[PDB]
Amino acid sequence: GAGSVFRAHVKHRKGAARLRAVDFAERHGYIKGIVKDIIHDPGRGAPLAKVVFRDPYRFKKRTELFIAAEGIHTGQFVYCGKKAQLNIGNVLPVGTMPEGTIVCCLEEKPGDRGKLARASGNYATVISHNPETKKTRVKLPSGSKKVISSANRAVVGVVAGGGRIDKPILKAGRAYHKYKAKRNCWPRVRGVAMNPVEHPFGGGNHQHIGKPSTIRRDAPAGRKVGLIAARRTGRLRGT
Amino acid sequence: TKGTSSFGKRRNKTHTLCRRCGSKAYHLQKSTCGKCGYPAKRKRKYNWSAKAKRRNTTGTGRMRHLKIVYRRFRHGFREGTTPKPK
RNA sequence: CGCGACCUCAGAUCAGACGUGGCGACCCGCUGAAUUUAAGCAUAUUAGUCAGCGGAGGAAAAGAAACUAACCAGGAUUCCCU
RNA sequence: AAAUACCGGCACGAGACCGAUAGUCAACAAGUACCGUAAGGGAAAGUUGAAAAGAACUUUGAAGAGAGAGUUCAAGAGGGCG
RNA sequence: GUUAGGACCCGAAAGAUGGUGAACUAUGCCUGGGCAGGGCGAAGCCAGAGGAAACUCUGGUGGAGGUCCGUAGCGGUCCUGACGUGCGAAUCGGUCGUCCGACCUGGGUAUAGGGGCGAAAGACUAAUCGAACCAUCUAGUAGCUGGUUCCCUCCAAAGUUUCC
RNA sequence: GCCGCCGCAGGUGCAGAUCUUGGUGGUAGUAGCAAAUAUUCAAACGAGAACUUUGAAGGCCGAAGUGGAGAAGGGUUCCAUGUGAACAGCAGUUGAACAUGGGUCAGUCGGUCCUGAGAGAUGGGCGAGCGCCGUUCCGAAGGGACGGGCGAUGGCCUCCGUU
RNA sequence: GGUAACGCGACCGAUCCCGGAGAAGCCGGCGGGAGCCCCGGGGAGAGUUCUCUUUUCUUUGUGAAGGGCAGGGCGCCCUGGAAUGGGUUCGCCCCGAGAGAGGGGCCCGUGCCUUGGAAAGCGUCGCGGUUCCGGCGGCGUCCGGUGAGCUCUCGCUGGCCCUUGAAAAUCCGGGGGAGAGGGUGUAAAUCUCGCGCCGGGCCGUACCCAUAUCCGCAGCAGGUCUCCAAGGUGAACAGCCUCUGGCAUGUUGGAACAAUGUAGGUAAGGGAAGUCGGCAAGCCGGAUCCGUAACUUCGGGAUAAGGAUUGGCUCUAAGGGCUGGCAGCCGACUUAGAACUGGUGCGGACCAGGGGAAUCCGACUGUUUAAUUAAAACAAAGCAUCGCGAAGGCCCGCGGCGGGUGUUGACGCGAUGUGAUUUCUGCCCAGUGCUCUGAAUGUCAAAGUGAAGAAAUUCAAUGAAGCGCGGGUAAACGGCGGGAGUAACUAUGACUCUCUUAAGGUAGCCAAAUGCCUCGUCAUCUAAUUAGUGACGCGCAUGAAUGGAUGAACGAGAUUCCCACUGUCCCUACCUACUAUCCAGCGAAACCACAGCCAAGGGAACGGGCUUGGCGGAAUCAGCGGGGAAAGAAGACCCUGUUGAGCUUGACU
RNA sequence: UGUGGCGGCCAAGCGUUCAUAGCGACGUCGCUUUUUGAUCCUUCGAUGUCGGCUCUUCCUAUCAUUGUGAAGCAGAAUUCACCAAGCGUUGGAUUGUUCACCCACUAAUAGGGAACGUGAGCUGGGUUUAGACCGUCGUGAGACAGGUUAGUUUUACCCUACU
RNA sequence: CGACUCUUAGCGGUGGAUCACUCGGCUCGUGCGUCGAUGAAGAACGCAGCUAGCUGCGAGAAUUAAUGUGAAUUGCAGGUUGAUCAUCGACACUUCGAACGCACUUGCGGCCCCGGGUUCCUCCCGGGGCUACGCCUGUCUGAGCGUCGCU
Ligand SMILES: [Mg+2]
Repeated sequence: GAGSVFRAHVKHRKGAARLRAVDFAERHGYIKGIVKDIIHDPGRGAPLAKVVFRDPYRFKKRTELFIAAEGIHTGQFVYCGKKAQLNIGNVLPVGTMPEGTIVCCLEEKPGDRGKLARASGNYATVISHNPETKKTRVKLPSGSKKVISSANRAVVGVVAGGGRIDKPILKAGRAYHKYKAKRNCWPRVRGVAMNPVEHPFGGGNHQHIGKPSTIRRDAPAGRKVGLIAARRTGRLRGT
Repeated sequence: TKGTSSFGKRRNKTHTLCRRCGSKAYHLQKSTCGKCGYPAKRKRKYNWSAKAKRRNTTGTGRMRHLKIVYRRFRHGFREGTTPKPK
């Protein structure tokens, strides 16, 4: 597959939740907005919420989409800035907060308005800070510690909607509508049952593999199917 | 079931008559003329299509300007003169 | 702030001139595959091959030397014969 | 500019070429009628009488269809009629 | 008498070049429609009885499912029935699986050929799919089959030596 | 309109090729005019009525109809008069058969206005090339307008469309 | 105007900002209002009237546009503060953040009648025009309560989603006060109130919507997108008979009733004993009442298995609204009981379950090769790991910071292996692939450096990636032996030894969709069983996520046995219809060297034709299939050609 | 006629005794195609090929029955042999089965051919198109006299022969 | 006898075989060898007294004004001082279409000038001229703490 079939179907999902534009009011000041209402957005598992601000130069009722945190209510004043206090639901730079702070919607670089760790029940943990040359080590939920230049800003708290994948799938009738809403790649067919003229692992009379599933990283398209550069396999023993 | 029961569902025509060339070659979905070419300025022609050259020739149509071009060329291109009266 | 120009770049129902495309037997510049031959076949041959794109003319191409040449020398280009 | 190429078109002439299943597929209201959703494919088809003088008049029969007359050198040429 | 050119004639199993098709089938998106009559009582809840407590039973309410018999509707297991030069280049009878949910689908649009689609059968792609239709190269190749037209007279054969 | 004779030239000699086109036979008056219950009498225009007309009787489809109306699609197939060349597998006076004519009337009915899936001009860039990517993407992107001043016009420039 | 919801008749006001309709999923239940039906009486038309019958059927009102009155919803503001807890639904929920008791008030009103409106229309009877005439005159165009009857609309409330159920044009609603208006009246501006005047361009409007107008070469049993839907029987939009509407049997008519065909039934007696094959065919069938095992994921089994009943006529008892402990008036259906009685008759025609116990596979609903296989195939609920932090994971591309994933961030994007519940997933890096690491490094292109030569040429160190080197990788492929002695009668084996690689098949299952020998040995069902179930593995060649054990309910899955019944059979026989046959009209196709009386001989080793022997004596009709090596298709089997295609690899480039 | 089967010759000898009732060691002479082999004459412009169901005639290498010989035939009974094919030679469990086994009975339950008798006469159970399962081998597309399971059967009306 | 199977002489039907006729095809050469926004090629639609197709033409529509010459056409209606035809140098030359205001549902815009309406006071109707792309030398208009002149 290349496209136009396996893509995710996005019709009722309108827009994306972006972080507020940086200025002097986020550099060396703070400003207050209100929480209008929260709603479960289609497509995304985590719900969104309307946060109404105002422009300091203009007079249009602005609004901003943020990820809804766990344990928050509507009709609440949210402060944002460098000089803001420490509470749940507050975006602030990393150089002001101390170490060991559970944050989400983190930026890998200052300017992209929030990319890292903002899915359903995910948060990156700041390990330690560095005052000289503005460095910060942040452990990602995978386990790797990334170095961030401490110019970005991030909200406080975990994302609402945690523990969604703990319960197994009840029935294929629910699964068909869920994957029909998400993306049309649910009838997963085995490559042995597939034809050998298109899929490489097909062919033969009996149902057998007969070839090593490990594959080199340097491989062209069509061949690159399977465990991609598998160091080990089987049951994970220990860590 | 691939035959007579399949001919019954076929009711919505796709090809229709074009306005430039005037042939049954206008697809409604692609909005492109199959014979000559409706969006493009040029007319679709090929050398392997030997019978398509002799279908639509210049001798088939009017040649209402071409025949008076030859009729003025056989005189020698006089420009708005008058014959001698009585 | 105010006053006059040189350069870069701007929009037309500004006056007036152009190109668009049908067709094209001949021609100019480019891309230019295999059926086949090699009793098989890959080097070679078919083969600057069909086909495709752009362009004007009654012709186009074309033209006066950083030439043939070791002869006792000739001296723009073109077609035919050996 | 000069001698070089022309299978399409504008005006003709000529032929040890063919003669209505032949010759251009098409000698006639031929790429026309017709078929395919489409790029496309693609037919059958001449010979009245020199001259229509194309049959008036009687009868059978609802009319169709016959039997006698007339024309002309001959109907031995009777409306799809060398 | 022989060779090369179409070279006594016709004939495939295939290759390349260029256009055209998702009106049948297959996957989506948008906007809409439809789907009788009955069984089972899953949850919320009331009163009574027993018990020191914890709590346990009895009698009603009530409507839940990838629910069932089953209509409309979707396809046709078996009888290899009728027909089998058919009404029909794939129809009909007995006969079923399913029928509030992985249900069928009316219109517009996206996906086209060493490519697309595909709950995966080289399955389907306009009566054609182990690589769609039409035209050109193409009169492609054929140590191979099929045929190849007047008379009279004279002469008069071999199924082998060697090689690839 | 044609034949012989002297030289020359050929698209010059047929029995086949599951040869090509066209024509005609045995077959053969054979097989056949059987998916879904049902018709029977009186008169009639007409030469002519198992099939057409009216009058009577007996039934079927049983509201999920053998009913009335729509969309796609068909394009005069709707009606009147006359006709008897061909069709309705016999049949026909009849019929969607042939020829002459009529027949569709909107301020209030739908399209027309807009967007959805999607397509697409164009800044820009690429491409020898017909052309390609993209729908904001590197752009000199509002040709619109409330009010104030100044010269001028139409109606005593008064007030408005004015410029 | 009022404390107020809000109303009346116009009752200003820019830029800009905000909000609403637009504009929103499905299902269950309840209530109200209409339409179509049901009934009693009264009217206008007809049929029955040998007999009775206050009998049978057709029919009985009102649009758009303005207003009032019913009737609903009220999450709308006040007087007041409730637990000994109250109002209240079919169900529930609410309540000192304000229940019940009381007053007002807006929203929809399609139900009532008023203007429209009886003038029109529907009938009955008569008067003309012989006719042309929205002709003419009298009468009716009713009186009422109901109903889980069918349909439509509105309102209330709850449940379902790991799925949240669309955008655009349009309008007014709200703050907002820079401006336009004026000096006491005939004021100015302002008018969304009632009016008055003129127009609203263009395109199409006929017919069918189907066994004769759409497509299928056609009057083609096929496909075929939607609306409207009477009475009884009955739970039913199921089946049957009748109302409105339509119809004259679908490419033909008459005659008799042969065989053999097609569709149905009836069949004395046995009842799968015929046949691979209860295949086909047949029996049971609904409702009420009693009652129900093994195993179990306790939900299913289950309608388990099983039994009794199924008429007519005529009675009794039980359950409600209105008015003034209490009496009267209106009453719509269900259930229970009893006697008489019908030729044991009753779900009298239609509808209309086959079960019980075993084996194997797959959980199952679902997709499926248009047109031979619907299944053990696929989708599959669960589990296991691989890569990746936007300077990248994957795919596409000829190209432009190319596009998709991405409107996306490890609970994410792709890729696999297996795949309901419950236990395990062992050992082994021998080999092939995957990953990590480096100058301690055999090997090592191009280019650069240095040296010799008059120069093209020659030599030397350096020599990138990768190979080799060291480790892990068996939810990667895969693999997991053979020979001898031996324990107190013997048979047989514990145990011990040797060869050898990576340890040499761990535990389970099993002559299996898996054992050649083999119909392997034992109990079983039967007169008999190459059949099935239960056993031991010793297994040509079983084996533990290429999977194994187990598995409640189910599969248009594959087999075994018993009840149930049947012309499957014993063993054939009979009836109807459609057929076939003859007559009127019309009227093919296939095949064709030529024709079809035989036996023996030979042949290209099986002839109708040649030879020798038998024979053959007009012409047609209904059957039959023995032959015409009956028609079909240059065999769908095999081989060859120096003939072509697809898959696949470490063949070659 | 390599294989199966049958009939004669000499008669080591068994048969208590005794070659020839019943037979037979050693060789040995002929036969056939309901079988397995070899051969390659015609058929690759095709003769629809496995078994099971119904169907008829023909042959004798005779199982019984009719009529006679021959014993180690007291009687029944056993067979050895002739004339001799006129008339007879079942049912069921399993296997797809040809073949083979068992039970009950009778008179025998003897053996065969007809282009491997036999589809415009039936049946597809297994082979014998592709779909899947398990086991082995091949690194790999695939192969397994090793299995499992479901898998489209057209037409006589022409001539002869029969009635 | 009749009827049926075969052969021969004469005649009738289907067929158009042989021969003949050809305003028709095939080849070669000669001189010339040109379209168009001043709207080309192509397609659709209308135009005749009775007019289906071809041909001819474009609302001036089977064709005009004019020249040489001189009494037509036919199945029928009608008239030398120019009917028939040949010539054409002048004009007309519809809609789509390189098609040029946008789409291509023929629906929607914008500017200017005239006639009803009026008595410019504006709505409605009719007619005409206009309205695409990139580019060139003359005019137009404003951008640039790049330059610097002057206050
Ligand atoms: Mg038996």
